[PDB]
Order: sequence, then structure tokens, then C-alpha cells
Amino acid sequence: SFSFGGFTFKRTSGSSVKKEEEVLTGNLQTLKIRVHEGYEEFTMVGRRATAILRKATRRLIQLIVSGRDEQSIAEAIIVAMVFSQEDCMIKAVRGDLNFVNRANQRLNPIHQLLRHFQKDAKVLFQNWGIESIDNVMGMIGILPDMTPSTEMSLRGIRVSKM
Ligand SMILES: O=C(O)[C@H]1[C@H]2CC[C@H](CC2)[C@@H]1Nc1nc(-c2c[nH]c3ncc(F)cc23)ncc1F
Repeated sequence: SFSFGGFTFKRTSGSSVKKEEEVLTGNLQTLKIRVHEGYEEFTMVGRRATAILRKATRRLIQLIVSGRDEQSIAEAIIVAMVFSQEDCMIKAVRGDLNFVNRANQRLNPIHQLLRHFQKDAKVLFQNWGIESIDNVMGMIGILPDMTPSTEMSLRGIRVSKM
């Protein structure tokens, strides 16, 4: 239904209304983003990874991911975290004031966030948060360093891997 970061997104459930909101990045730039308000589920289909995303307003509730290799799974996770519009993803932006240009009639801020994190997702992964996980057979944790764990995971994130 739409393409974002190389994944085909389809909404499978729920609805949202869009409210324009100014947000402040970690490096103190202002982005004016269309915040989606409501409960939604999406599928994400890539060449090398597939995910199920459950989200609410600026909140990743669950992401289940399967993929070819560590790189392919990290790609899905980064796109999902930007799509979530979470405040910790907005605050993970650091470094050059790259969102200040204004040359184009309109420069999509969610695309700007994804392009930022495609350069380096270390700050994003390190600030997202980790949680203890239940023992669900075939579901493993993935740590900020993209290492598997049976005990902990990035908040809301599980890899489907036997
Ligand atoms: O807002 C936009 O300009 C585009 C770009 C940035 C993310 C989506 C894909 C590209 C967005 N397009 C669409 N988003 C959504 C959408 C629903 N809930 C969401 N929550 C967060 C989010 F972020 C986008 C959405 N629905 C239909 C779309 F067609």
C-alpha cells in the first residue's frame, strides 16, 4: 500500500488521524511532522526481511522481524523505529544541523529522519531502550549491538528465529 525504506507497508488493522506537530531533535532542530494518532498494525515486506509492526501514537508496541542476516534485520528495525515517530528516535538525531536547508518547496521530515539513521543507527539503538523478555519458542531478543539474546531485547522488538 506504500513503500518506505525499501519495505512495502500494508495497514492490516486499525486507523489513525494526522495532527501537524513541531518536534525538537537531539541536536535542537525543529521538525514539523504529521503525527498519526491511533492504534494500527502494519506488515513490512522487504527483499531480505519481513516484519509485523503494532504501534500506537508515537509508540512502537511490538515489532516481530525475520530476515536473511544481521544487516537485513537491522534495516527493518531502523525503518520501523523511524515509522514509530517515537520521541526517543527524534532525540537520537545528533551531529550536523542537516535538517536545516529549505531549498525545496517541501522536504518530508520522516524521510529526513530515515536518511539520517541510514548513515549510522548507533545512537538510535543505544537510546531506544532494552527490556527483559519472556521465553517464547522461536522468538529471540536482539541487543543494540545486533547480537542475539534469550534474556533481553530492544524494547518491543523480537526476531522470529528457531
Ligand atoms: O508521511 C508521509 O509523507 C509518508 C512517508 C513517511 C512515512 C509514510 C511513508 C512515507 C507516510 N505515508 C503513510 N503513512 C501512514 C501512516 C499510518 N500510520 C502511521 N504512523 C506513522 C507514520 F510515520 C506514518 C503512518 N499511512 C499511510 C501512508 F501513505
